[PDB]
Amino acid sequence: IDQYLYYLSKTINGSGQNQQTLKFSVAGPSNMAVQGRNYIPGESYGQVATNHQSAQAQAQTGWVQNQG
Amino acid sequence: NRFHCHFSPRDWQRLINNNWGFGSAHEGCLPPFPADVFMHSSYAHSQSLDRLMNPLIDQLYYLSKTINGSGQNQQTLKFSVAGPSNMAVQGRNYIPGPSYRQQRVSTTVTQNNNSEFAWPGASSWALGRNSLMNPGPAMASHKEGEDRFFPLSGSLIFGKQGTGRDNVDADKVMITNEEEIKTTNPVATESYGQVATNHQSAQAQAQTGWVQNQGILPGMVWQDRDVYLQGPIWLQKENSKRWNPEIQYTSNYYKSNNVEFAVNTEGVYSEPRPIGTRYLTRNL
Amino acid sequence: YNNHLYKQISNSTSGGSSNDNAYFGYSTPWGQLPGSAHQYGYLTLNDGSQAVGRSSFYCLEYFPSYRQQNNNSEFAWPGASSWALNGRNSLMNPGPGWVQNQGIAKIPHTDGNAFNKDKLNSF
Amino acid sequence: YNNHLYKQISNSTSGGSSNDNAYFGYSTPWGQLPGSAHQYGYLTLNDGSQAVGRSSFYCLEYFPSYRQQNNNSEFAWPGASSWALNGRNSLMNPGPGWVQNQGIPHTDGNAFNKDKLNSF
Amino acid sequence: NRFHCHFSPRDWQRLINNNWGFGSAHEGCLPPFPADVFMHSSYAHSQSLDRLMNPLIDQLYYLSKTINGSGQNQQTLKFSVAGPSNMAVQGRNYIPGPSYRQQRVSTTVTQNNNSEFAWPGASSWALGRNSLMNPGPAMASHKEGEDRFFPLSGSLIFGKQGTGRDNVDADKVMITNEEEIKTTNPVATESYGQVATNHQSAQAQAQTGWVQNQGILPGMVWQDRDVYLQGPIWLQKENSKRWNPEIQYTSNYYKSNNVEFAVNTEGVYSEPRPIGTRYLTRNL
Amino acid sequence: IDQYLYYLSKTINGSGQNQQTLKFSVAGPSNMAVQGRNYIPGESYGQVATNHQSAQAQAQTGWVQNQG
Amino acid sequence: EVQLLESGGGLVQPGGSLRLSCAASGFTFSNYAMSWVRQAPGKGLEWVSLISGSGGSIDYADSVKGRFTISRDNSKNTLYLQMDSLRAEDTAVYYCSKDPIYYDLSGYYAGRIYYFDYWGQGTLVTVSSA
Amino acid sequence: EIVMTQSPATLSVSPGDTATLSCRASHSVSRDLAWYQQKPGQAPRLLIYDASTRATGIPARFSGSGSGTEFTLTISSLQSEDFAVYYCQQYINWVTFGPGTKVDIE
Repeated sequence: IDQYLYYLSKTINGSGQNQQTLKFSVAGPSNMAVQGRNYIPGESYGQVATNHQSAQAQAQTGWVQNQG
Repeated sequence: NRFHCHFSPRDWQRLINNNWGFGSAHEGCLPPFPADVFMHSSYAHSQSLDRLMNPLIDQLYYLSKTINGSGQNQQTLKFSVAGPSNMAVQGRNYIPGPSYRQQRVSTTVTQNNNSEFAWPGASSWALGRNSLMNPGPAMASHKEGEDRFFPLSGSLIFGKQGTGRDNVDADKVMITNEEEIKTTNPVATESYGQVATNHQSAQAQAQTGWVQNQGILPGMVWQDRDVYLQGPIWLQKENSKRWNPEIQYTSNYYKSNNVEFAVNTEGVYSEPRPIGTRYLTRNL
Repeated sequence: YNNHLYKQISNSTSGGSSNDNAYFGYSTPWGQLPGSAHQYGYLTLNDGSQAVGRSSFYCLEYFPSYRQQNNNSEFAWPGASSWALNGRNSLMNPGPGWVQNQGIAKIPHTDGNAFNKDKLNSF
Repeated sequence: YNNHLYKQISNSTSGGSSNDNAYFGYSTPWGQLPGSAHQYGYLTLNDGSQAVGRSSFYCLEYFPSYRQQNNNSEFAWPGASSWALNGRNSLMNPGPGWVQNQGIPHTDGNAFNKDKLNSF
Repeated sequence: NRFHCHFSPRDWQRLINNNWGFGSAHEGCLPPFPADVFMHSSYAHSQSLDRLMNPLIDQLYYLSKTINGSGQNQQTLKFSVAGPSNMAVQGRNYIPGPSYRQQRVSTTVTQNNNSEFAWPGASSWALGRNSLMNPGPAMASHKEGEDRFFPLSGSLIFGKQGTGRDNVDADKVMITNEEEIKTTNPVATESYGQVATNHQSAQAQAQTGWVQNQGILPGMVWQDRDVYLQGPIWLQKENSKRWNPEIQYTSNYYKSNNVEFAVNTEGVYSEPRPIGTRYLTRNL
Repeated sequence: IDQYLYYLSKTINGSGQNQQTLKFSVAGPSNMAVQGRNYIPGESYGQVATNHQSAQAQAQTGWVQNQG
Repeated sequence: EVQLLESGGGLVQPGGSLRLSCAASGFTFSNYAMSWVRQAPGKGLEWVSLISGSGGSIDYADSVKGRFTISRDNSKNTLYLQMDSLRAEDTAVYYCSKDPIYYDLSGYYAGRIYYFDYWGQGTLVTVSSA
Repeated sequence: EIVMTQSPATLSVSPGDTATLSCRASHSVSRDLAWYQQKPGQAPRLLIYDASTRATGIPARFSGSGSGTEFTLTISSLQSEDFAVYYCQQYINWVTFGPGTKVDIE
């Protein structure tokens, strides 16, 4: 069964210049990593965004070594 | 297990305007419109967490100046009173809630970086499998006065009636935002704050670093995420003394081709926009 | 106080100029209503010196670590631990690889924790 | 009726002839809710063929003298007594210097698929 | 004897949004705002009087054609069924309320006649004195789609805070319009209808004329004039089955220098705009 | 005592071409005829507007010889 | 009904700056996005700049960038345009225009503007030395 | 900077005749477009938006068509009420207008 919720599937149409786009997809048994969840757990714990993206800057992430 | 099963749009409105309060989110739920055949805090704070002070009265001291002037060997310790002239430094009993930062996307595509960062730049947690953090801890969607930015996986996204399954356009989906909870929660796309990363000395300047994720600390307070007419499920009267009129959820009076939350010419019922319940207000 | 008047006070009324210190509120003649370690006045929601439509006006007549930091440099503000809320930095005062920060008065109500028509001005 | 559907009808779905006859409403599968001397349907507020915010949608699944007027001319509609409401003329029918007129409703005075099933 | 004496703007909001119902209008009333020291159907119809019919079903016959076609000696009588295709001619049990016509004025000044017609061109009654007709019988202010026009003496005009006594500009006053009552009431600036002025014959065409004023006829139904937060004075819960959400009275979300219905920096309380009582809707 | 209701005092600033304006004034003991009144009586009964004024056409009225 | 009305535009020497304003009425001004568009005397139409809803998002055409600044006051239902450092190339009739799409707090401003729903009778601006 | 191209530079037709107006787009604009008529000494007015939908209160004799690069505006039963320059807009990327086509009457 699919969710009624969407995630951000694609941010570009392809390779080239000035390809930015926003495409969305239903999250379902096809892709289970992206589904919305009510509860989270309490190796690195995960990743978080370190900066604001823009045309100049790429999206950067960082490793969460501890969490409360 | 969705609200529009039990509530009509008018019944939902009757609830959210007059009241302060009252499992995987899969499909196959009872239809929102009865003719189809199929196969909690509800208010927005009127005050911010940092502004709870009396604006007319001074307080406690803070460190105003570490140097008398420019030059060599200018070290000094000067103190000031915290008061209305500088509100940033005052002492406070409570602090905003936890944060786990989301990447920030723009509805204007040319503002976005030209690369595929949808899964690469998203926040996630490991369980040896990576799971996207969605929607994640409750955090305000954007700063006050900002309307084009939204968190990468921070908020819920509903599709409009008729929207396809895969790679649909931005217009087709409806993205909810939770600006209302910004008064007591950190913005989803911003750092929680700054900390000191070293011990200063004469030879080394005080160094700081950003906090991308902040767990529960004693003294934090926060608002949970809002429920929507379309959202999952699992009265308190409005007592306010506020003098000026509230924000209410209403339907615009202006000629249009169709009536919102009604069927169209081909018989298809649709829900035009996401309706959450935060309209009335409370003092913080 | 205030010559028996309710008077809008704002950031710019006092000269303002700083975003972190921007405020909006009301001052009242007095000495459900809006513990800060200090005349009665209160602050409500703001954007800069302007007020957002969600702001409230009240007529009273109608009744774990977060690391904390001498070098010859100015580091009072630039070297301070702070938390940001809605684009406004706020000093952490008093407050609670290297782990700089590790997580676990009235409490805020939240989810978790000759005849004339002019009024008389002469008193 | 309507294959179990509530369907929007209006002046446009009929072709949109003229201003006096423009309307907006809903046709119901049926046969507090909205005596006209006649399937159940109803009309609501309209502006031309469009509807305004006050237009209501009801889901039934949720339960003196006024002078009146042969010449070789067409005087049926032109030469007829009428009254105007919101800029639309209506025949006075039946209804109640020369004095051509004389005066004396609730109102103040008087596999799994998420799509709905279309197979029946 | 004014509503804002007894009601705050917030309390007024609770009244008009949730409920279907609940001496020369001189100055000297208790101040709207408590700190100053000083010296009924609340709903709008969701149907219009002319539209009460079932749209899908025919009725009774009317006279469709008085001549076969172009030519001479073409006199004939044809009839047709009153039905959905032509809704203007159907038989109706009730007709709209009375009217006494007002002169029309535009808020765009250049399309107003260049002459002084305030007193000369005004409707009035005589009792050897001539009294202006103000506001007059209850009538709609304008046709749907023309908001700029207002009856010369038809509506209640309130002044803004600080408005002077004499010859103020159009932006120093507040003009109320009874838009809601149009469903059952004739437009104040339009004729009530037409009547026959003669007997037609082979030697005379059918001649009609405009009715500029109409008194009570059996079978009229009408709405009274709305009351306002400011206006003079001398509960019923909503039972509606309406599916889609109502129109409500709401405050605006945008940032502004001053909060509506509050004091400014000098301490001056003001009422930005007039508030009618009619938001919820009933069937007719 | 004045009324709190305003009436339309002036439709032109002065004599001339293109003088259109709209001015308003408190109804008061100075001008009683223009005060808003709650009740009306049951010679001609009065006058009514017979046309829409415009830039082209002047305001016209006519007498009401009978009223109900 | 919707009514867009543009205020003063005149004659300004090159390098001079003048301000334009548009008084909107008949609709909820705060909800929609407003845009200025330009038509040179013999030339066709050219979009200039847009401001949306609250005014959080502002964009300009590459022609006007850095010279022009757009702003709105929702309190007074007015749209403004501040022309700075004008050239002789910047003289045309100016139009106040309206976005069809409706904006409320529970949602985000659409990334781009759509077709122009309504228009005002444009005010003219000549930039010359005379 | 999608460049729009109005195919007839001008046009002349008699009343009662259909008139086929068309413009082209430098890149795909998919059902995002509009049509305006500007009469002399007036502001433009929306005729058609998207590819084909008629604005409120527009006569039914105006009709749009086309997707992607090439589009078409057709005026059925042309009258004398219609003398105007006609423009086409794109609301893809940053808005750009076509140069216009003047419909002249015989």
